[PDB]
Amino acid sequence: TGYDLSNSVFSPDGRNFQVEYAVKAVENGTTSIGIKCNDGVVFAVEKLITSKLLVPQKNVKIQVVDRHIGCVYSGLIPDGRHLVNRGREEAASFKKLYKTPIPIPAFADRLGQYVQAHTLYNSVRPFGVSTIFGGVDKNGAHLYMLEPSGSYWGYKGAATGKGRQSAKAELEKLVDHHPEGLSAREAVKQAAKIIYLAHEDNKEKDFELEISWCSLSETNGLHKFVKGDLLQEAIDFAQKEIN
Amino acid sequence: TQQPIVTGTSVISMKYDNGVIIAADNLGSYGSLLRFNGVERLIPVGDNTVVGISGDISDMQHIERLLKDLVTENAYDNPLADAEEALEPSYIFEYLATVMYQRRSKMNPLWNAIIVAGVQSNGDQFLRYVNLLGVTYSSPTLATGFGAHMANPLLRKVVDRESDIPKTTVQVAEEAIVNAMRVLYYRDARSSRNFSLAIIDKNTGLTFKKNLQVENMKWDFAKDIKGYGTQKI
Repeated sequence: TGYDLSNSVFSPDGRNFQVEYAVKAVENGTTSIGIKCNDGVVFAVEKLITSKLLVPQKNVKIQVVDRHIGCVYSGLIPDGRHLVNRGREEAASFKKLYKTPIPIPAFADRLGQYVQAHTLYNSVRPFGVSTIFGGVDKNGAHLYMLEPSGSYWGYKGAATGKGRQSAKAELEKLVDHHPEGLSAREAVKQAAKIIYLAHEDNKEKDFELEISWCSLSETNGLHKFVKGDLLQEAIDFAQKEIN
Repeated sequence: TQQPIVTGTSVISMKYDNGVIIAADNLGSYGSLLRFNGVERLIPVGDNTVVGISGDISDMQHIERLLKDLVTENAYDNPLADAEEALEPSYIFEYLATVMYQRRSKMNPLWNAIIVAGVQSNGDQFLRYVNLLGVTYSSPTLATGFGAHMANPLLRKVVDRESDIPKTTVQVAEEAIVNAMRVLYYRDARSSRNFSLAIIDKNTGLTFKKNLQVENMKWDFAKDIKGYGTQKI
């Protein structure tokens, strides 16, 4: 024993226990999801209202990379911000050299290789976040989810944090019941419902819903936050489905 | 240290009662060769600012990318990026002025003269110049290159001091700019007939006009000019 005390050490299993411990920080965080739709992607997150003293709509969690990529994460919030800052530098150097905005699969590997590098040495700690991200590029819509190990795949729907099992079940129903696909406006409504349903795992404190989206038709392939009437319409739809 | 290769000539501008106007022709010269005839030298930043650039075109394209990247960066973690925390003309200018002076101080300048025209949050007109040396100044009219020598005299007849700005309408100001562009086409050997013009108004916003031409030209008196003194036919 002692194999779990230092990052980058293989245990006799062939496991890196420090990475598995980082996953526990992710499992402890609030719920966040992603839904791939017909011509884009939708992101949503659970924000716990710790106190009445929190200013509504101000502590924004979802982050934009370049102008076409959205990023959301569960776990240690500062570690997520560090990863997005790097993502922004990677997207900038890609656009500087190659002119075109970074494709989503290209961007996914840039984050993936950087997270993976923080499992190679004992002088650094792994990332304590799982990050759901994506957007629209020349080849269409793409949704990804990236783990503390550096592992990532493409997704039809993605979920992480404390309510992930609840969310994953709901996402699996949408995939079965909509093989031809889901619209962007539908995906916003469904994203609200899934966060509300996933809130049963964090049910002590009340919460605030936050949604964003990239869609070729609805946002010209740019990342935007869902605000005002369209946000309230999604909240009302979510409130109706739980009752 | 370098030398400019592909170049753009005059950028001209002025304040009027409710905003600012700026203009520049669509040419990229290669010395005396009038090489590129479709070059846009007015570059808008948001809906409140237009940066007009003369001098080296390779350095202009670099600056264009810096400004494009500045908008991207301002949007990051900024819920008020299209409202109270949007980029202002004054912010865009100071950034460019910092870069210009830093580059001259490393003996590797961006070989340009730049005019930032826009309208601020409070409705105030913004118009300020910066060049390859980092020299900056503001005035009710501003112009680069040949425009300094020929356009400013004409534009100063409309707005000679600060107190003339409220008295000047957008029609009068645009007329003065269009005439100045004609005078430059008569007299600047590295100019073109085709140009772009931009109006930034506090009420009506950003109006960007492409593919304008110098018109109502006087050449008829040329038929009566013969020889260089004694020749009668």
